[PDB]
Amino acid sequence: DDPIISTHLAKLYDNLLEQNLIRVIEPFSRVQIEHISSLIKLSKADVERKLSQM
Amino acid sequence: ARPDGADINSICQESGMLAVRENRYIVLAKDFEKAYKTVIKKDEQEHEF
Amino acid sequence: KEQNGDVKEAASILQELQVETYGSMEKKERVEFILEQMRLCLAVKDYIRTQIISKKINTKFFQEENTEKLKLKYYNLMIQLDQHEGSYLSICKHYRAIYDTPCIQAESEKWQQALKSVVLYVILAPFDNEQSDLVHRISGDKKLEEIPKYKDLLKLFTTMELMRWSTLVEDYGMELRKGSLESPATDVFGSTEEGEKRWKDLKNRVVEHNIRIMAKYYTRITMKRMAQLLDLSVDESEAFLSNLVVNKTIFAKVDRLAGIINFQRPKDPNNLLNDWSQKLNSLMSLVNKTTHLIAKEEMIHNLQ
Repeated sequence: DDPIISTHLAKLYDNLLEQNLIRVIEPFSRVQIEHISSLIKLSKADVERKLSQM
Repeated sequence: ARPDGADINSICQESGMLAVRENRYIVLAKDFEKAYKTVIKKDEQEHEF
Repeated sequence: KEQNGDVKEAASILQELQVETYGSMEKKERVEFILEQMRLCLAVKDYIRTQIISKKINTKFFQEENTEKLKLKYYNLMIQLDQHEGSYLSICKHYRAIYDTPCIQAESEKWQQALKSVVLYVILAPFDNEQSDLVHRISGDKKLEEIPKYKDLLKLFTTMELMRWSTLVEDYGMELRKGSLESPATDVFGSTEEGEKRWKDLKNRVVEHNIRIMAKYYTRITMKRMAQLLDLSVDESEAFLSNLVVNKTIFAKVDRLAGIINFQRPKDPNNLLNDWSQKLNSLMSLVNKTTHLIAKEEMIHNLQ
């Protein structure tokens, strides 16, 4: 019954990106971009341009 | 829907602080009645005419 | 007692708990009864059930000395609320209430489990001033230093005693090998789902308090040699770094770009402030030098 499928859980996981970005970057400033994103389970798939945009 | 904001203050006063006379948290629907009998109930409940 | 009770009779006594405390203006039996179901709610084996009946318990307090020792009878249960499974630190007076009973007595082994419970619990408790300050506030006992294990863990309150963990495992596994007061051991390491968990949180202790103590020579330290100087493995050190670093109660900076990084302080990003302090205060110390140089040289020249 979702009114819009362009924004509903999209924005949720959007927020969750940086919400998960403040858990891999929460420990320290500098980090390997791989194991920092082994938590997000994608070391280079979308973490790269997402964090860039951030 | 029963004609028994300023009273709600004294409503909760009576009901809650008598449950605290009972000395427990859980507030009952009877507690409404406890707050609906000590009030401006003078001449219940219709001028009749 | 028909069936020695069950969930049905647990619900019975519980429904008969909070109804009469005011129809029964009771000081002692109400106390000794609001605890009566502490089993029927702990034999229920539900942490939050016991915590609900304890939320009930909070209504009754100043329980201290109902009779001369009615609290030496209830506090066993009061601490039994969180005795073997409870929080490692909220046991401040909980894991203290055990000392007074054979302190009121003159016991030897029961007083020894009293002692090695009033002390061997805070090592489970997370780091804090209270634990640290109190365990030496309470220092001054006479029956307590009679335990090599108490002495061993009390020494741990400085330099962390970054000791080979198996050596301490000896020191506190031979407690179970005591041809003397051993109830300390059973209260500590005669347990399995928490006593062995006590060994685990003791690993937590050694690693995190070593992180504390070693904060001096840092800014240069390797992930490998970290474990080498940690009495624990590297990926063991990896998980330890991970937990202490997401806890991040301290601010370090680390990266596997080299792995040679450290449980650091802010890593000195500061401007002249460093130089300011140094130059100013040092030069000041030097004027102080001069101003007492004249004095003390004159003094040693007095006779001449």
